[PDB]
Amino acid sequence: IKQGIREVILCKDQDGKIGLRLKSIDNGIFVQLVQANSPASLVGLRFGDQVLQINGENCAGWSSDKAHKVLKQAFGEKITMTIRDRPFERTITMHKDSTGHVGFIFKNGKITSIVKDSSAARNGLLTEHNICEINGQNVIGLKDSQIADILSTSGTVVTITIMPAFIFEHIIKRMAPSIMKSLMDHTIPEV
Repeated sequence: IKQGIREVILCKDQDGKIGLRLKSIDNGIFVQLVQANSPASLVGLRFGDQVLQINGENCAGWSSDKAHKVLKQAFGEKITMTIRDRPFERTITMHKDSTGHVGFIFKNGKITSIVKDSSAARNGLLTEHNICEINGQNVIGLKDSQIADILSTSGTVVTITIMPAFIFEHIIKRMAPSIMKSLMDHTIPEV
C-alpha cells in the first residue's frame, strides 16, 4: 500500500467504457469494481482505491450516481483521476511453515481465527477482516477453495491485503456476488 496520491490518465474504450464502478463512503468516492481487460485495469486501478479528483474536480460529497454520471459525460479522450492507494486496507507478509501453512481460518473470504504459533500469529493477522488480495492479485468474489488454491500455489512468502469487514461490507453493497465473481479483475497486472 503506497502512502501516495498518484495521477492516472484513462481513455474510454471503443464501447465508451472505462470498466469502473464507484461507491460513496464517508463522503469520499471509492472503487467498488474494476473490470478485467478494461481501461481501469490497464492503468492499475484497484478495489478500494479512493478517487480524490476526476478531471481536476473534487469528488468529496458526491453520491455514487453523481460519480458515474460525471464519468459518462467526460470527453473520454483523456480522463485524469487523482487516486489515493487502497486507504482502508493493509498488507501483511507471512511465511509458510514446513507443512505449507501460514496459520489462519477464513470463511466467505473473511478471516475468522488465527492459529497459535503460526506466521499469521507472529505477524498479527486480525479476524473480522476480508481478504482483498493475495500477492497483489485481487481475489474478491472467488470461492474459498480458489483462495486456498492460490495460497497453495504461492511461494513460501505470502502477502495478503485485508480490509475491516464492516468497511468491506459497506463497499460491496448493491453489487451481486455473481458480478464480483465474474467481472472483478482477478488477473496479475501486465508489464
